[PDB]
Amino acid sequence: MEQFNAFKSLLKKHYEKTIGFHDKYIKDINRFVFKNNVLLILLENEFARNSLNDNSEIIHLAESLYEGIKSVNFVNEQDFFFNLAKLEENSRDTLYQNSG
Repeated sequence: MEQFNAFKSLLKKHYEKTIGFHDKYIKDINRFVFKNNVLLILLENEFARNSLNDNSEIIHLAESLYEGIKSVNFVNEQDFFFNLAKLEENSRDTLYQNSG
């Protein structure tokens, strides 16, 4: 819900000047997930990924929306896929209700 808007908008303040970069790759993706103290985000561009991982620390800000992020990383559509593929046969086996 507001989460993405919270963590993401947080970046804005950070990259409130690195426009060109945005208009470059980060543009407007749509593949990112959280569910292991870690966060993964789509990023095939070799360069964009080079620099980003060379010195980014997306935790330096994302450590406000959550208790305390552990880290952040970006990869390619294929690699990223391997991250969610890890899950075996089981998955959302949890069964709750908005009225416990």
